[PDB]
Amino acid sequence: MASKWDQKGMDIAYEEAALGYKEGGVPIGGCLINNKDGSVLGRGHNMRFQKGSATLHGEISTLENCGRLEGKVYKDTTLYTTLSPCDMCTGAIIMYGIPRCVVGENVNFKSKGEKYLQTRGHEVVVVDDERCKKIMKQFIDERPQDWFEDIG
Amino acid sequence: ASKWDQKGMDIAYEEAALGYKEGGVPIGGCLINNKDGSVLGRGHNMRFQKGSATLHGEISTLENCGRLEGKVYKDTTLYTTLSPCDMCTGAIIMYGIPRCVVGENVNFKSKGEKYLQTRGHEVVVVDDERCKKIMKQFIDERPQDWFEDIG
Ligand SMILES: [Mn+2]
Ligand SMILES: [Mn+2]
Repeated sequence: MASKWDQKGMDIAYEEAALGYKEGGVPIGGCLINNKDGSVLGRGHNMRFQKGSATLHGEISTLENCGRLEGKVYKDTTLYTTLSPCDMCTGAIIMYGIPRCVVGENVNFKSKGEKYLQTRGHEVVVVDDERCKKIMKQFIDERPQDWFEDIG
Repeated sequence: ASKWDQKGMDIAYEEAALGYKEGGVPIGGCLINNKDGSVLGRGHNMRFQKGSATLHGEISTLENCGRLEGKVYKDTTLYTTLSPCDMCTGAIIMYGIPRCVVGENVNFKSKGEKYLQTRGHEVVVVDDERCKKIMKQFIDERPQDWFEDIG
C-alpha cells in the first residue's frame, strides 16, 4: 500500500509545524520519507521568521535538511507537507522527481501547483487533517499582516 | 523594457564566475528593479559551497534579496545565466516576478521555460557566449558533479 507511511509522515510534518509555531514562525511543516521502509530522510518547517528567509518554506527547509541525496533516492519517496504547496515548492517536488506528495490541508491555502503536480505525473493526496487546518487558521486569524505580506 | 538587460546579465555572469572560483557550479543571478535599475540582490549556486540541495543560483539570489514587499517583486526582472529548472521557475511564479532574462538554454533547459510563458511571464534568452562557455567547461571538467545534480 502506497499510503502505508502516510500517518507517520503527516504526524512528523505536523510536529514540525507545531514546533515552528512555538518558535514564532509560520506553522507549516514537512518531512521526506523513504517509501521502502518508512525511514525519515529529513524534516523541517517554515523559516521565514526564524531566519528572515524569503525561500525557506516548509518544503524547501525539509529538502535542505535532507542534504544532497542521490537522484535514485528521491524517486521512491513521499514528501509530506501540512499545507498545499506554492508554485516554488511544487517546482521543487517536480525537479527532484519525488513521485508522491501528501498534503495536510488545502483549505487555508492552495495554488495551481497542486493540479500542476498531477499534470506532470505526480500523485497528490489531500488528507484534510484537522490539526493542520486548526493551527494555520489560528495563525491567519492572529497574524493576518504576516500572512498576507507572505503567500496569503 | 530591456534597458537594464546588459547590466543584469553582467552581474549574473560575475556571480557565476565568482561561484566558479569558489569551486561551485557557475550559475549566477540577480534581481533588478525595472524602474531605476537598482540591484535588489545577487547570488550564485551554493550546492558545493554550502552542501545545499536547494540553493540554486536563482534561489540564492532571492534569498540574498531578503524579505521584500510583494509590490516590489511585481516590477523586477530576474536575471539568470542558465535557463531555470522547475523549482527556480516556481519561485519566479510564486513571487510574481514578471520578467526573466536567461543567459543561455544550450547547456540546460527544463519545461519551466515554457511554463513561465504559459503562466504569463516574459522570458528572454540572450544567448550569452560567456555563460555558454563557462557552463560548457564545468560540464566537461566535472561531469560527475553535473550529472549527479540537474544534468
Ligand atoms: Mn512554498
Ligand atoms: Mn533551479
